[PDB]
Amino acid sequence: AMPVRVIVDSSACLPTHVAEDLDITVINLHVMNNGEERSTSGLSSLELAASYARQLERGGDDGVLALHISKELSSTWSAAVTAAAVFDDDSVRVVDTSSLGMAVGAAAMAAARMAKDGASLQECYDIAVDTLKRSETWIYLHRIDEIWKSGRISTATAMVSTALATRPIMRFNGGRMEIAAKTRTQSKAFAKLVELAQIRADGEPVFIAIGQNEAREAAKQLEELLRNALPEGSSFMSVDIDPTLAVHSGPGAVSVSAVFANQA
Ligand SMILES: CCCCCCCCCCCCCCCC(=O)O
Repeated sequence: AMPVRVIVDSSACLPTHVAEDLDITVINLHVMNNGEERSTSGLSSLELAASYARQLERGGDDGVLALHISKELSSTWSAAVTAAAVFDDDSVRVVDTSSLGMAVGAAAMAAARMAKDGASLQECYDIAVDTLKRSETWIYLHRIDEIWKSGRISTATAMVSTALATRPIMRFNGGRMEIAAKTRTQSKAFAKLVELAQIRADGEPVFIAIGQNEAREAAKQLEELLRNALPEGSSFMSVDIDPTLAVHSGPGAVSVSAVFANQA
């Protein structure tokens, strides 16, 4: 048997050389630059059928695990489930992530490593699900213009962009996007983020991926802050926020994807 093959989309934010080293297939989400405005698009079921069949062929049909952006942020999952039903029962297993970014990238790396040791599809599936259940995703927005126009803030969350404050920490819970702090300076926002991750760590080492979009310096300052505050033996990785997501986060955005010892 050939190892199970792992596929994510670009929203997972895996660095290119990591995806390459671990043989994780990356499919890019769409950015349309037409006229002045940028917009984005999920993956169609047709592109996923092609992408999955190609990984099945390559892995001698011993299984594909697919990990895509949350079904509440994108039509991708819905396309993935349609493409997966085109193959024999359980050739393609679609993880229902309720997440995006390196919480998903992390689940994919754990699944790829297990696949490498000959783990079955079900077993790679379980590792991926367990990594996600123990993750959190926070985002610092340096401005709220692009998040507001994205359609991913429910009106229950904020009826008017004013309700977001000016530099909030956002968090994903149950797939959906929430305000974790109505902060107004980067300093206060970072301090609060560090606070939340620290509580959530609960004295145990954490794995952390810090994402940035045009915020290289800021992401460095935040990492430094998190190093001092998080339990000893925590590890830190840097990633670039997928340009598809950067369309909706705006410039200056910094994300923290964390995997913890325990459940929430
Ligand atoms: C931890 C990752 C960084 C956070 C990125 C900012 C918030 C992104 C909001 C969702 C946009 C999803 C666009 C996906 C493509 C699409 O379906 O059109």
